[PDB]
Amino acid sequence: GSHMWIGVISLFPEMFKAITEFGVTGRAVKHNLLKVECWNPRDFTFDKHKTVDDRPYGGGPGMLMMVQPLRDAIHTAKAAAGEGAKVIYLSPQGRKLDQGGVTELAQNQKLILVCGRYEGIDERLIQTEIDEEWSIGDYVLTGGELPAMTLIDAVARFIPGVLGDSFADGLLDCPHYTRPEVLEGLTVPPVLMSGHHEEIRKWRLKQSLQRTWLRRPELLEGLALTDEQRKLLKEAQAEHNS
Amino acid sequence: GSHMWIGVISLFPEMFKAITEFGVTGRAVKHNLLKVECWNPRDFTFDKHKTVDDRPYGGGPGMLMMVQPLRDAIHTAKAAAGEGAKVIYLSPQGRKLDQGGVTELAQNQKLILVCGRYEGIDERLIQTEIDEEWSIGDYVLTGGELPAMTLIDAVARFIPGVLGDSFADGLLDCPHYTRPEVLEGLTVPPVLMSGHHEEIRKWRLKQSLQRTWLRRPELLEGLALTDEQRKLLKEAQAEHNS
Ligand SMILES: NC(=O)c1ccc(NCc2cccc(O)c2)nc1
Ligand SMILES: NC(=O)c1ccc(NCc2cccc(O)c2)nc1
Repeated sequence: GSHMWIGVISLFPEMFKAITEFGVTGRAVKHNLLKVECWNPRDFTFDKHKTVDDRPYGGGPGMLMMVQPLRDAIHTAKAAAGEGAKVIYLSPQGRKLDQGGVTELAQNQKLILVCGRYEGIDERLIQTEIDEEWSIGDYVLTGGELPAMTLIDAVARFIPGVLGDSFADGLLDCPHYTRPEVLEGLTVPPVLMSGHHEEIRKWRLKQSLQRTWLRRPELLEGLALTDEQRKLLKEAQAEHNS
Repeated sequence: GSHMWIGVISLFPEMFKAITEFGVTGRAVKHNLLKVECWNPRDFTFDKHKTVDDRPYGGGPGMLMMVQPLRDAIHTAKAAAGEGAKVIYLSPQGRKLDQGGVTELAQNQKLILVCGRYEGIDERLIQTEIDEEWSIGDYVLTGGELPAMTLIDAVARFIPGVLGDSFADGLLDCPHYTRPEVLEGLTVPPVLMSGHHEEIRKWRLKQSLQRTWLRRPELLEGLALTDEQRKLLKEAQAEHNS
C-alpha cells in the first residue's frame, strides 16, 4: 500500500534484526509493509583485512569511517533504490527528531539511512552524498545504528496496516489503568468505571493537559488550544491551586 | 571496575542482542564491564496462552501491559539487583534525555529498565515500582526496547575501559576529514595538513562554535563561553557576515 522501503548502510547489519524480527515492526516486514535492506561497507573493501576505518587529517585520538568502502556502499544502495530516495545521515549534529519530523520523514516512500561509527564520516561525503542530517536527541552513542532503528520504528507506525496519539494533538498522554481495581491500596478513578464515554473522554483530555502543563509546560506554549482544551486546562490549574 | 549492571524487563529480550553481541557495547559485555540481564513478563504468566496484555478501564482502542506478570518480573529483577538499583521507565511522558542526563544516569552502578509495549503500563505501577521516568526524545515508538538500548549505549560510553567529546563542552562537533586529499573536487582544509597542533585545535574549536551557532543557537545561550571561545565565535560570525 503505502509500502516503505528503507536502505541501510551499516557495519553491523545484524543489529537491525531487533526491528525486522520482532514485534509490530517485525510483522510489518513479514507482511511486506516495510522493507529494510542493508549494505555493509565491509563488503566493499578490497584489502586483505577488510579495513573500514581511517585516520583523520589533522590528528586526534579518534578514527573516521574510511571513505571508499562507505561511498561505494552508499552508491550501491542508491542504485537499488532507484529514483526519489532521500539519503539521511544520523548524527548528533543533525536536525533534532520530534514527532512532527517523523511525520515529515514518513511521507517518503524510500529512505536510505547511513549509520556512522567511530567519529563519523568525512564532511565531504555529507556534502556530496547526504540529503538530510538528523539527530534522535542530544546525546552521543557508539554508532548510528540505534538512531536509524529508532527512526525506522517511529516512521513505520505511520504506514497504513502496521498498527492494529494524544501526542498527535501535541500533549503528553493521560494515565491509564487496567486490572485489578485496587493495586497496593491505589484505586482506579471512578469515572473510568462509569461507562460514561463523554465524561471519560473529557477526564482523559484534562489529565493530558494537566500532565503536559506540569511536566513539559513549553510544549503547551507551542499549541493553539481548542476552546474545550482551554477550559479543562483552566480547571486542572485551579484544582492544582486548590 | 566501574562495572555497570543493567536489568531489563522486556517482552522481547532478544532485541537486546543488538547491543550485547556487537560493536563497542558487545565488547563491554564480553569483558564484563557491562552486564545486561533480561526478564520477560511472559515467563511470569500462569494462563495457558501466556497473556501479557490487558484492557484499559474506561475503554479505548489500545491495550496495556498486564499488571501481574509485569509486576512479578520487576520484583524478580529488583531481588537480583540487591540494594541501590534505580528503576527507570522509558516513555514519551518522561524526563527528556540529553547528555547531561546520561552523565547523571551513568553514576548508577545498577539500573533496572522497564520496557513498555502497547499503550504502556498501569499508572499505579509507575507510582509503586518506578523511581524515574525518562524519554529519549519527543516521538512515539512501538515499544520501550529501543529507548532502553539507546540509554544503555549512551551510559556505557562513560564506563572506564569501554571506549578505546566536543559535546562534553556543550558544542556540536567540528567537520572531520580523512583520505583522499581531494574528493569530488573538494579539498581538505590546508590547516589540517599543516601539522600545527595549536592552529588545528583552534580551527576545530572555531568550527564547532560556528556550527553550533548556525544549527543550534539555543545550545549556545546555555553556555558560559571561555575567553578563547568568545573570541573564535566572534571571528566566525564576522567571517559569516563577510
Ligand atoms: N544523537 C544521534 O542521533 C546520534 C547519532 C549517531 C551517534 N553516533 C555515531 C556517530 C555519528 C556521527 C558522528 C559521531 O561522533 C558519532 N550517536 C548519536
Ligand atoms: N520517546 C520514548 O522514550 C519512548 C518510550 C517508549 C515508547 N513506546 C512504548 C510506550 C511506553 C509508554 C507509553 C506508550 O504510549 C508507549 N516510545 C517512545
